[PDB]
Amino acid sequence: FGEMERDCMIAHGAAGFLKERLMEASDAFRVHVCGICGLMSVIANLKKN
Amino acid sequence: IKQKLETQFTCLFCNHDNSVVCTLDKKNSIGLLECKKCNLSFQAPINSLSQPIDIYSDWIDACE
Amino acid sequence: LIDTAVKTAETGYIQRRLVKALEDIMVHYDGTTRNSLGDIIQFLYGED
Amino acid sequence: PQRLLIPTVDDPGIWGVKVRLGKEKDVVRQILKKKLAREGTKNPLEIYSAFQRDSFKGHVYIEARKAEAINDALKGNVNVFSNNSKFLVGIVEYKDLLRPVKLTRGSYVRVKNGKFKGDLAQVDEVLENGLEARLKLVPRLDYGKDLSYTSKFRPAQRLFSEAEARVHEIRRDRDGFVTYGGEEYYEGFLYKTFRLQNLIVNSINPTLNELSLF
Amino acid sequence: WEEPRLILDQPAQHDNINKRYEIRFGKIYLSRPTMTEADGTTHAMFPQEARLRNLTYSSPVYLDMEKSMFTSIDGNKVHIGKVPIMLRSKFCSLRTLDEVDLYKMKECPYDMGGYFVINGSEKVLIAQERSAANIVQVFKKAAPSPISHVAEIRSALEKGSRLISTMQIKLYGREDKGTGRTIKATLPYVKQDIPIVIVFRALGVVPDGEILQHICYDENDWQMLEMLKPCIEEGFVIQDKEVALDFIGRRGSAALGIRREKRIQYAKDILQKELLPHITQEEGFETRKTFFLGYMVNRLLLCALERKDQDDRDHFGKKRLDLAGPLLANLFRILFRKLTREIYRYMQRCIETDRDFNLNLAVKSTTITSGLKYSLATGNWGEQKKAMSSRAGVSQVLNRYTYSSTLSHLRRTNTPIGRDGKLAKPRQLHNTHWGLVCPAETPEGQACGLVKNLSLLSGISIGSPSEPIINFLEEWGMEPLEDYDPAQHTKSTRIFVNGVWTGIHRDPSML
Amino acid sequence: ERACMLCGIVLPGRVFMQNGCPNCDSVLNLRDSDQATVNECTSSSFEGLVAVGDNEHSWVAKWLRVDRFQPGLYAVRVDGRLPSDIVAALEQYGVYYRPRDG
Amino acid sequence: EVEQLLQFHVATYMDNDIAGQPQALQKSGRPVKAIRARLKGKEGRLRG
RNA sequence: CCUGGUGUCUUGGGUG
DNA sequence: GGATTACACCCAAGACACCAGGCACGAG
DNA sequence: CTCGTGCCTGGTGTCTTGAATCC
Ligand SMILES: [Zn+2]
Ligand SMILES: [Zn+2]
Ligand SMILES: [Zn+2]
Repeated sequence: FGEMERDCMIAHGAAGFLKERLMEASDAFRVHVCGICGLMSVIANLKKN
Repeated sequence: IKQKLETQFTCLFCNHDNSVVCTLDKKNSIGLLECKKCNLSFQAPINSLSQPIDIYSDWIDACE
Repeated sequence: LIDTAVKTAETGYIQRRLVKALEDIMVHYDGTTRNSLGDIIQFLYGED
Repeated sequence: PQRLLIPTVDDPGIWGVKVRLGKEKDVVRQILKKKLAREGTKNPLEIYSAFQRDSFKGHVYIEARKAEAINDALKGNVNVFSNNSKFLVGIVEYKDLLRPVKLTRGSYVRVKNGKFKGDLAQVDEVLENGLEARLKLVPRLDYGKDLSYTSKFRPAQRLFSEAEARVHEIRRDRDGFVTYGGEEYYEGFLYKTFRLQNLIVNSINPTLNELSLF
Repeated sequence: WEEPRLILDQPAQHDNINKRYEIRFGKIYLSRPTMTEADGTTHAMFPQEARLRNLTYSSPVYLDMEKSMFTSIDGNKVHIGKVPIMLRSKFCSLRTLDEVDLYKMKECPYDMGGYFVINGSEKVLIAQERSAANIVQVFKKAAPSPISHVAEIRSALEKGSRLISTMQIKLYGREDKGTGRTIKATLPYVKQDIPIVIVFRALGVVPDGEILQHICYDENDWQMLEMLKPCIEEGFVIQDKEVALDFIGRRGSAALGIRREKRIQYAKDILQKELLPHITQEEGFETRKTFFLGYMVNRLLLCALERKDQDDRDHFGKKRLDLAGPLLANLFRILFRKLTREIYRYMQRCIETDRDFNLNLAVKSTTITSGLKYSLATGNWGEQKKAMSSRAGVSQVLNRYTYSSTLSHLRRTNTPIGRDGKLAKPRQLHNTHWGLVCPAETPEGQACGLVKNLSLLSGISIGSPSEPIINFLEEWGMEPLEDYDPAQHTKSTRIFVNGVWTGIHRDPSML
Repeated sequence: ERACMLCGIVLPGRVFMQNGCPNCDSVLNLRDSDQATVNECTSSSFEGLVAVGDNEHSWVAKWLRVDRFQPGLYAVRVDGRLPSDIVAALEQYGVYYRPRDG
Repeated sequence: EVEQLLQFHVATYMDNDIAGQPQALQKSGRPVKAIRARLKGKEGRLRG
């Protein structure tokens, strides 16, 4: 899904479709951030919560 | 107009490198080498085509 | 054959710069045409 | 006293010169040949000495009175960089250029060669002459299991077990001392001689595993 | 025989005893390709086995080497490597056999060869297009440049055929800009452009009147003479040979401080060799270079005077095709020097032991064998450590999809200009391609117009010695260059043999 | 190559066997020794190769205490020490051993 | 010489296209892929 | 008795 | 002095060197 | 049985000099 296909979906105004293609249908990832310093420096043990 | 140029030549006497300054006066066809360290001076004739390497060459032969 | 093969990349570069220049330009609900900074480019789209 | 031999302004100068890595000893050699060959001729090589320190890779130092002699010493030498890169050393830096510089029984060292490479060992004793040291080592043995070794295909470390050797594959020599496959094991440890140059005595860092064991 | 001897020396003081160690390379002998198993057994290798077992179809090469030992108080057939053999050539085991036995060797009689086998893969060499050597070309320069016309030549020897150096003559001064419109040249291994008159004087011809007699052969042409006017005055103060030669040496990339007593003698080498080496390199022949230099300046001004068009870079007569022969020689040359230095570096250690070296321990055949195999397998034309800057794609896997495709692939040519640089001139079908390369067959895409294919009746010159041609020209009336004067010879024709001006003849029509 | 522990000179080992040490052999007698003796007085392990061309006027030579010796190759550091029995014999000869091992 | 070499390695670790000096090379002979080169061009992190 | 990893960097030749 | 130079796709074809040290085998 | 030489494996470390237009 190259740069030129990205532009076509903008022209159609299909913003919802473009988001899904580039996330859920590919390499979607969850990260944690610190609300104070804004870095991805959070150490998250999910079973210990 | 005179040309005052710094060079990367080594003085034949004090051995300090990058301390020889060349003043080429083409209006009178007189070139001048100067040492920014030990303070010596050497004079030699220059043409219109000469460059700091031309008089510094003449200084090597004037010693030997 | 040379012309078609050469000048296709000339126009391909043209289209790429045009898209990046204009991609963020949107019609807003007041009829103005604006970019992402909210600068007004036209007070009414296409003047009509 | 060494303090009376310090250099003065009356002593020759010392220049450093950049040379091809690994070719420093060769350049020192070549300079000596040139010096000796020209002694007594009308064009002697006017250098006094030249040397190269291992700690100072890629450099040779040359002792003389005039810079021109340095250029003369190196002329045509294929191991020397042609750029006019020599540098002057200060008199106050001379002796440090010539600084020459452990191991005690009961201390630990790390082995540098063989299947025991990287292993911690106790220094048991050294040879009379002074070259190889007897080391006490946790063995890496198979009890002849697949006989009819390298450091990449060796065995895990485990104390020698003489009853296992008795069962599976051995000469008793003393209390707790066995010779097994021509190596000596005393109270479970290998005692084996290594060249001193084959052990590391400095800056050893015990590992987690070594703290657990020793 | 390009560098036929290795020489060492030590002035024994350890009763001085100069002991020169010398090694001389002699005759070359070739053997048919042989498979040597890990066993040690050998047999003749035929291609079908070589394809199947991913072997290289190559011949062992043996070289005579001779030792000699000068001592003054004051070998045999060593193996140097394997060379891949082109199938169906004279050194391939299939060249004989005859149709009956070809079928037994599993070889197809329609297979015409022309390719190599490297690790089981069939590799064909692609003809490389280059500009001719030893020819003068004049081009015009773009507007924002002080130069308006440039003459250029890349000089290359006849023996071997290999590149040496490149030389340029630039005409400065724009249209009514550039004031004094003088001419300076560019010399190999000299940092700055040197005016023409200075190099004329530096070769041994110093008074003005002789200089102009070497360039312009028409005393009436005042337009041409007016353009050489500023060149005389900007090089007037250099009035003799010695100060001319020293003016050169003070720029030629050397060290600082070689004094006038020797800086002349260093520049005399840069003039005798490297500058126009295709004419001659022996001493006492500077008359040929001075006469040739005048010809160049003459050609330069004809284009600047708009009496002759600038040269057309795409004219096919100014082009050459490097095929399998020349391409291998250039690669073999580079690798044989590499083998040579490893022998030299090995003697300096093995003679300090004062032990007779067994020769076979001082020739590592991996240098040539791995060198040729690697370059033929990847197409990277150079030493492996220098894979960039080297030319790529000279060797390619032979396309065997269909029979027609095999014929086309073996007759392909390549121009190595790039994909960088748009325009059209190297890509266009030029008029002079008629009958020499196909007007129809060219790839689509990025290579379009740069990769070409030889027409059906084309051939490529194998090369011929120029020496018999000289003998024929002098026998039928050609007059030497020392007998030539533009006042007496205001009408005779100049004669060139491989780009060097060698003589003049007054009646060319019969000749 | 080995280095003499007494004077620091660097020579091919066989030289120590053939001719003895050129600086030391008046007291060390390596010429007339066995290989065990040569190997106790000379070391295969040394560092800092020094070309001494002019012993008597070199500061480098004076620092290394080779200024009274012959021109040649010397080592800054020689590993090992002379055996105590040989040190004792040298001392009987009025020779004082100053170790060159650092 | 040793401090300048630490400066060198830290520089070509981030950018190995420094103008006016030779590139850091792998033992294979090809240039080291620095972080700057990871992000630029058609195949890098942003366009690719 | 559910989970289940096979390379990269180039170069060259091709397709629209 | 650098940076710019269409898009996507297919497939076949390749890979560190030298020196030193240690161990094993053969010959005296 | 001992010594020397050759081969293999592991560890550490580079260098003889030799495509064109624009801002
Ligand atoms: Zn935070
Ligand atoms: Zn001075
Ligand atoms: Zn001694």
